[PDB]
Amino acid sequence: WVRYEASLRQLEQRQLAKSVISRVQSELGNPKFQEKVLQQSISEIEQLLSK
Amino acid sequence: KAQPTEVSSILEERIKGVSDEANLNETGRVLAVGDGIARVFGLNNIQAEELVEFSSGVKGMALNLEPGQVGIVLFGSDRLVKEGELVKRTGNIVDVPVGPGLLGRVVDALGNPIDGKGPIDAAGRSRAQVKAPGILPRRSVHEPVQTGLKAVDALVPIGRGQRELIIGDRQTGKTAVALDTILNQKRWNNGSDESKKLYCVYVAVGQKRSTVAQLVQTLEQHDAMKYSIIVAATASEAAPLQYLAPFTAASIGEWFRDNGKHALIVYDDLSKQAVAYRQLSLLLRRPPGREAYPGDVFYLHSRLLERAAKLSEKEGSGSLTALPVIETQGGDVSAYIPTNVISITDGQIFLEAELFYKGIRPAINVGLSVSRVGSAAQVKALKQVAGSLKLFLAQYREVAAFAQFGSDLDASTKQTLVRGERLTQLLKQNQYSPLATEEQVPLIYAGVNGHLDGIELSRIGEFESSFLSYLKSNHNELLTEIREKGELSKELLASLKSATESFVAT
Amino acid sequence: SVLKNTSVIDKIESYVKQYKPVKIDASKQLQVIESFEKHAMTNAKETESLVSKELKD
Repeated sequence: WVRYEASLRQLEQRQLAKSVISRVQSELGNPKFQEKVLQQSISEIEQLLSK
Repeated sequence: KAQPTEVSSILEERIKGVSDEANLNETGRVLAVGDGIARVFGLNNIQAEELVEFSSGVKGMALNLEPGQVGIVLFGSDRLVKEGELVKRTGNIVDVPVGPGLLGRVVDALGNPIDGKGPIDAAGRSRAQVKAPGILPRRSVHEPVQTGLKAVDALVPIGRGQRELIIGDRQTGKTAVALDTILNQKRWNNGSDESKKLYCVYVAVGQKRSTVAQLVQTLEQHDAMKYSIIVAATASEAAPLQYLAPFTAASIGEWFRDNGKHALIVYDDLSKQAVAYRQLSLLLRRPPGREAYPGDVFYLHSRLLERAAKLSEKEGSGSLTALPVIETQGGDVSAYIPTNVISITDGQIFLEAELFYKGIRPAINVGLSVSRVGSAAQVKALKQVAGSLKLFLAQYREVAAFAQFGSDLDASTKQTLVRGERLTQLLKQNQYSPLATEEQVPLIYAGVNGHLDGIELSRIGEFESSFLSYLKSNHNELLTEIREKGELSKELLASLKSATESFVAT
Repeated sequence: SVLKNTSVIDKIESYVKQYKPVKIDASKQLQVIESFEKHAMTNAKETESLVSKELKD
């Protein structure tokens, strides 16, 4: 039973990773990269202004 | 796993902080990569021998800080890596996640856990190449230990910091000799005694991962993983990983012994480590040296072994005794790596090819094997009383040396031959059966006192077991004292003689 | 506890505790022991008396 539990736990992370692939595909497919570009610009501006 | 989600959030928060404080504008771009070595431009201010973090995910050490093109080997597969990917300077010399928590965990090159048990705590992450203690911070081998298997061990001890070495052919099970040696960290370590503690840390330098699984299972079943940290480097793993692995074991040994407790180590097959150094040198740009192997083979081997020592009470009187294991082809004692290492290590136990199929599961060449400290740091049972038994071991080995085709000059030589041959058929401590500091001297003492020698040679294979069990359940006080009193006194010798009479009787 | 959804650790422990006596011992030697003792003791006493008488003779 414990071994079955350990294997199912690994199956959980594997399935999470498999759905994470679709989640990543969503990020490119949705143009939230447009909503991400301004965030990238602001973060880089803050980083350069840090020092 | 909601905990996996929390771990993902924490790691991505760390990554967001890293991105916000990238501080990487002129950091290097990998110009080219191959054979686990990546030629990378830029990185204009990278401190030498500092890990470099690469975009493809696999990191690697930076060895040759050549004029301009700073050479960083890839500590991982190349199918991911590619030229031009950004190279991020980790800013730190290669350091290994080290500390007492790694117990029972199999860690990758720098210390990445590989079993699948998650994080293991750290009591310090020190660089993989530490400077060993010199003269004053060093000390003698004043505290002995047990090799577990009798394994010609009372003959040639393995004491505090005794840098012993081995040798053997392919599939010689010298690895098994190591494993049994480790298992002895259950009759002292599994108690509560730090002075008896010798917290072993095996290594896995370039072995088939199936053999790694076999080692892990044999560690768990006999309950060894409670006291052995087995750093792993797969054959499928990349060359820089295998090369750096012995340095990682050195780091773990420092993290343990430097704390002040007497610890031990046993490097895996180090011939694979040498082959890895060969790959690292002959593949990056460095011209080859003697025996077609890289020139600094001795340098690397020493920097591994020389880390092990037995510091003085000034440093806590702790020690990191080491049992580096080297491999040859055809049991070749005469080789560049073998002979050069045998100069570095202070003890040798030669495992042959014939005897490996001829007469002994141990098959340790007693005459060939030697250790540079027999008196100082030997089992006080095996010397303080049985020192004559040690000289008798040397004498009987010399006796069996001449036992090939000479005639029967007298009866003295023949008697020595028969008794010593019964002794040799006896002394092989069966695999994964470490049980020693209780009747070690008994074999030679009974042979000279004529207790076992009167038994048939073949029958000894069970006669010894019966004698041991009789000492256990019948001579329990005397046997337990020999375990604990630390010496087999003349009175204890007489009581053991009585127990020997009882064993001969029943 | 290491098995979060075993759903049988309760049942397994139940069977374990309820199987405290799988069976009993068998000390059925209560007259066989007596008869063996009687035969052995009578024979040995006859032997010892005979030996003493032989010593005297």
